[PDB]
Amino acid sequence: PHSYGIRARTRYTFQRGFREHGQIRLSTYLKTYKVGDIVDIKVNGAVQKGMPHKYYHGKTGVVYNVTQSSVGVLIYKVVGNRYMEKRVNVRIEHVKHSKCRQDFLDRVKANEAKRKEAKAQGKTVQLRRQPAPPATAHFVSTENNEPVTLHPVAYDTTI
Amino acid sequence: PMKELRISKLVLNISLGESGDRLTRAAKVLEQLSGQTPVFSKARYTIRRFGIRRNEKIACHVTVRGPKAEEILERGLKVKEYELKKRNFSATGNFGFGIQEHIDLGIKYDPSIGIYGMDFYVVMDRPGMRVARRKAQRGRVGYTHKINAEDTINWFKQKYDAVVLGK
Amino acid sequence: KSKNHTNHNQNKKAHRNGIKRPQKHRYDSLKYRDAKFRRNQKFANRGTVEAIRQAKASA
Amino acid sequence: NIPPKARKIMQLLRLIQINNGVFVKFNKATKEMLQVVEPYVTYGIPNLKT
Amino acid sequence: KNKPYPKSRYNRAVPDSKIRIFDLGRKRAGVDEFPLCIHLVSNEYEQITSEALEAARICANKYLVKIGGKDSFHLRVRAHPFHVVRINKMKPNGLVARVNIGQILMSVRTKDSSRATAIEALRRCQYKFPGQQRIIVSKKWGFSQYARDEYIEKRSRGEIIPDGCYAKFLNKRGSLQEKLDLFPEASFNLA
Amino acid sequence: KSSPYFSRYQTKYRRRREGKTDYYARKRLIAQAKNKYNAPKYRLVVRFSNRFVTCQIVSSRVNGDYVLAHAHSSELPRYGIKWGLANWTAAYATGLLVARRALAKVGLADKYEGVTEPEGEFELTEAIEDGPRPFKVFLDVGLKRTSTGSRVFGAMKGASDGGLFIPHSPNRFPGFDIETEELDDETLRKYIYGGHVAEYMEMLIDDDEERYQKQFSGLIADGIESDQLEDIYAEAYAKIREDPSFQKSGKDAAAFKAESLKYTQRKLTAEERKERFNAKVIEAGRA
RNA sequence: GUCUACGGCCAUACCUAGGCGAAAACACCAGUUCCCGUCCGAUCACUGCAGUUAAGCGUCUGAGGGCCUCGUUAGUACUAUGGUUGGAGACAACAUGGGAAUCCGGGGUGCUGUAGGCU
RNA sequence: GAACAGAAAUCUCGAGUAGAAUAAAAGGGUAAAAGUCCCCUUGAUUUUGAUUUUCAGUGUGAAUACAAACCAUGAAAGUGUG
RNA sequence: AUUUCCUCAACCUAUUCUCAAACUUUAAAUAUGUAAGACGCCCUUGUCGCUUAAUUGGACGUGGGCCAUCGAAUGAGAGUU
RNA sequence: UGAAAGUGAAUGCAGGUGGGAACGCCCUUGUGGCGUGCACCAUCGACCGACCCGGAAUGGAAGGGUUUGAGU
Repeated sequence: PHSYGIRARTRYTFQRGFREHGQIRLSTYLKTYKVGDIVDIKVNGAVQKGMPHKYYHGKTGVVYNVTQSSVGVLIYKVVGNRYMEKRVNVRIEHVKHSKCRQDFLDRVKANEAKRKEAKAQGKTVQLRRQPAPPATAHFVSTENNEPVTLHPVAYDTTI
Repeated sequence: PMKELRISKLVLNISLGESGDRLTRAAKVLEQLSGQTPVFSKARYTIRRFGIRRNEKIACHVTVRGPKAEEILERGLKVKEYELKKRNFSATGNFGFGIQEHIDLGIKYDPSIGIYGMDFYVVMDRPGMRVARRKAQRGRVGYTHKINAEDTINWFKQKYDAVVLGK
Repeated sequence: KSKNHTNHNQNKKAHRNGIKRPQKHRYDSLKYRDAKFRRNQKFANRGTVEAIRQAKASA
Repeated sequence: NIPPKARKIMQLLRLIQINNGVFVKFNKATKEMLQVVEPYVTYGIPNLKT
Repeated sequence: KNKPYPKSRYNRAVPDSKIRIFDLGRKRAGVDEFPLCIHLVSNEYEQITSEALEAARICANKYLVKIGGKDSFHLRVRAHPFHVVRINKMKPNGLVARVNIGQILMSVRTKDSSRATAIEALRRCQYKFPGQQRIIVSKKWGFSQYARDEYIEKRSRGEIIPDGCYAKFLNKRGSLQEKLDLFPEASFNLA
Repeated sequence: KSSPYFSRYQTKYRRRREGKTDYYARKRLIAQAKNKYNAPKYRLVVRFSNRFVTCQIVSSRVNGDYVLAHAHSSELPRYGIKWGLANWTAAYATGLLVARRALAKVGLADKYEGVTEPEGEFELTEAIEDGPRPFKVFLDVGLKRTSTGSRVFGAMKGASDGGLFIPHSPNRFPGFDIETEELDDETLRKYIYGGHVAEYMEMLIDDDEERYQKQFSGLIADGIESDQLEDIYAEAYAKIREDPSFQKSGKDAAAFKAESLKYTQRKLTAEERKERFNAKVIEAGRA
């Protein structure tokens, strides 16, 4: 009762979104990809050619090769006690950039700008992030906000 | 100054239901009446009970437009004595009828060739209907600009000295 | 009875030696790249080597 | 009878043996780790004498 | 604990449900009549069969008819048996109703004078059902969702127009003309 | 046309709904090979209204499209073409104008002159043995059907003669033979220099004088004979080549802004809507 | 600001009904000799500007149908972890955490990039 | 609405988010198309390496993106190694 | 009676009872992919037979400035035959 | 190396790049810079054989290649 087809168990994985069928947006073809870019793999059901396997759907990798209409996303997959390098050739319709890399680039630019500014000002820079600190001490006031006493509510029929 | 109802096209058909020598002569008389080569109306499928020739010619029709179409319609009203029923006019503005023995028109006939009927259909439109027919920037005509049964009744009754039934 | 498939101990066995990661190398073989790209990079790298050699020899 | 995730967290907290105690700075990452290993450890606020 | 097994194209051999009629009483009732409601609701998840539902329906119908008459009850069976519990043929065998906690099994609407009659009827009907059931006096006007005080305030304003057993209720949505023509007594507050 | 039908309805793209953009052809028109990276693909967009001809060179980006060179047939009267601005010859002239402007903008005007006199011969603008390649543009006809002797290919021929490298076949040019697969230079020259228009003037002078008065009223107002059309077109082409620069009109846009707001309407406020709602309720005679 | 051409997001843009649109543009519109295609210059073609804002188009108005957004529903349903918890069981409560959908109500009914025309 | 007599066979005008079709089961995809019609063709061609699935990352089968030639089609961008 | 009734069936409209492992607009918890700068960031310049209309771009490089939170927490020597 | 007839391994410092033991030179204590760089790995090439080419009686000298070998 088990089959090993390429698109087996992809009924909802490869489905287009609700009110999202029909024409494919053309900004995907205008996006530029380079070797070393970190991209996400999201299979588009309308583009049957260049389709990656269902395993790589939702994964993230690095492009090593760029062709006319496809990229070379590189993935690491567990096959037991080790990772193996998988080189998938995927059409750009199933490929989008990772917003984390754009956020990381902006963070690096901000860190360098702060570093130069602190060097000019001759003070500390504090370029390292920190986890959420414990809450400090405050002085919550009660004027016009007098506390209201609450009591548990008795059980009653609600039908 | 622009809501001028005018005749767009006229579709003429023969009421025989048979193909062969009758259909070929029907196509010939249609060509003589209209001045245009016909198109053989086809059957989209076959029926065992009737045995209609599938994908083969069953009927004939042409479409006439312009002054010649109006002249043909005037001749069709001449045989129809300018009397029509209100049921003939659809809610979309189209109107038509059908008369047997097309010899009532301006043509000479004989029994050897045969006798064939003639049904007329007229499509009514106003200037500006190209919006719904053009390939580029196609849109929907406005509700007020669309043709309705009352509008085509009034247009038909204004001229031709014709009357409709009191249904 | 045959067909006794199970996956109880497979994950524990895999994690006993861990999930090994492939060795990282700075350069990857160009056989995975485009043929035209690899052929041109051969000449580009060659000319770069001669330019560096000529600069060092002149210096 | 320790699940693998709680075992890894206690290894990273150096809580390897029973009745072992460590001092930890309390932040969001530490708080979530202690939440996962809640059934196996007890933690609180130490004072100067402790 | 089995997965739901409804009648589908994959298994079309599901036998017919034993219970056919679901409502008994004045099905063409009105808003003014039947202002009180009594519910018999299971207290746990059971698998009440259509055969048990048939027996309870017969007992409730006979008792209510003989002791209160035709015009003093509008009992209905909320449970609809769709799940199939298979039994080996000597494969679908019968139909059962899957009911969770708090799911209404039987609901009757009567007048205020027939509260005790409805309570007695649904108390005697518990012996025909597997598991434990409770009887509650609903605070809503009949089978409608609005409570007693909300319904009487709506009726006093004039926002309710009876339509058969149920009724149409005014809402602040839609064109004004279609509501103003229908409701003569609706006092639209200009605020 | 029910509520579930409206909920499940998925609208097409805005330009598809208004019938302006063919996205199936657009995708192949703007799709650069990913190994060519940020090299733009330029389209010679040609559009025809009932009176004018629009020719543009467009490069597509993620945020939108960018116009490199503009040439409108309404600018032809500046060069001498005051009579006829939506025909085959006008499309050729504005295609030549946009080609010269684009070459000037990209610094290739002196290196690629195309052909000086249009003799109606299929000749792709070739590259030099040791020099930059010609500027390559791809024809964009939109929703216009591509038939033989179409004005879109007329503008394409004008741009190709201007200097833009537009890959094309001599198949849709006016006068091409469908049997022998041959292109006749005589009729191509006729369409290039408006000889077909001149023939129409001669045919209408021969008979149906009233039709000629009704149709060619603009030409008669200035008193132009059919034999001068070739002279006017040739001189206009020379003038376009000599001075293709676009004259940016300096008319005050602030006055146009002010006059447009004079008739521009405004939406009602929430309080006004409530007041009108109350007024309608009172006027309904049911409050 | 309005219009045109090319677009980006692809309904806070669709569908319906009713009020307005100065200039320009667009469109409707007048013809079939030429290129072209049809039973039919209806569509596709070409050549035009006599006529019209009436249709398209733009905008405004619906206690409009939808669509978008925010709160109620509701920390409710559900769920990770725990007990030598209760209960015969079904299930339920509690403890350390995460946390909906739907309904209803309030608000809104396209924004924007490039190139050019407009009393 | 048009004949005739039920036959919506057939012919028109409007509504119509796909409720049709897409060779054979089901799922997914597709509306100026991936459906229907028309025209031309044989990319259902030769060769090499790379990659994915089943995998031990062996074989077989199937498939993906390229490269070197010769071509088809289109005005072209391009699309074609069933 | 090609004029009508009300049981007969049928269509549509707005409420109303109850479900779906092989239904779904939505949609969790748990689990899961990637990243957390020195092989790093900014300017000068060289190579190419690839690519671009074009030193245009891609890739590989070269020489100089930022090496003092080397850019979340915790822990731990690791990897390959 | 090829089935075989046969042919048969230096453009260079026996090549370039990255990491890299040991050593030497400085900065000042650094998880510091500079210079070469054994072994080993990864990688870009070069040479020999086979194959596929063009290929200017017999020979395949020069030019190549998306390749192939348990080679230098």
